[PDB]
Amino acid sequence: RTQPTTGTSGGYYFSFWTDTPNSVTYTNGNGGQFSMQWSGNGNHVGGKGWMPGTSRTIKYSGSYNPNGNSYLAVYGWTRNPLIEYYIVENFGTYNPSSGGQKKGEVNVDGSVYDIYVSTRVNAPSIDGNKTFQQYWSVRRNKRSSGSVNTGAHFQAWKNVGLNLGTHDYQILAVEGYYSSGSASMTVSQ
Ligand SMILES: CO[C@@H]1OC[C@@H](O)[C@H](O)[C@H]1O
Repeated sequence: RTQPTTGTSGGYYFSFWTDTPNSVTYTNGNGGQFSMQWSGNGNHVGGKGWMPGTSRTIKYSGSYNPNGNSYLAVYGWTRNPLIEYYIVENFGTYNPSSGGQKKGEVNVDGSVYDIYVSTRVNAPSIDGNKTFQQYWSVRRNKRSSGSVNTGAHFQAWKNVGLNLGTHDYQILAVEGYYSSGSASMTVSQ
């Protein structure tokens, strides 16, 4: 019953979703810039990227400041099979991959990522209420700027048996869940 405000801005595809519009302010800037700012109640996920996504190298920079449940990550979806994937570059409080079965590890882009897999039952997705899997690559050394070899993560996932379907959208997402925080992030290739 909540569908995301999608579109184009600065030569990039953008997606911004929230169940509490008054708790969060999402703003598109020139180029690949976007700024999100939130506090209090609500679930907010916003960002800029590509549609569809692929095995590309995603450069990004800017400031990211969390206070509670929040993450800065390369975030996207695939179909057949339906899969939500994360390349968590940064996060606050709470490790978003908590409760995720660890499938392995991978060393890429100046750090080591832990690989997890979890399952969401009867949860909101790009195809509405469905049961789907989530792939996780969590960066041990958090950062707010750098580059992400998504293809490398996809390969490392494919090794441990976490295969993907045909890609939907692929954005640099800032997320906040019943917390406060703010980020000004510019994306690039
Ligand atoms: C948090 O998951 C959200 O759930 C609904 C989908 O429409 C959005 O794309 C996705 O971000």
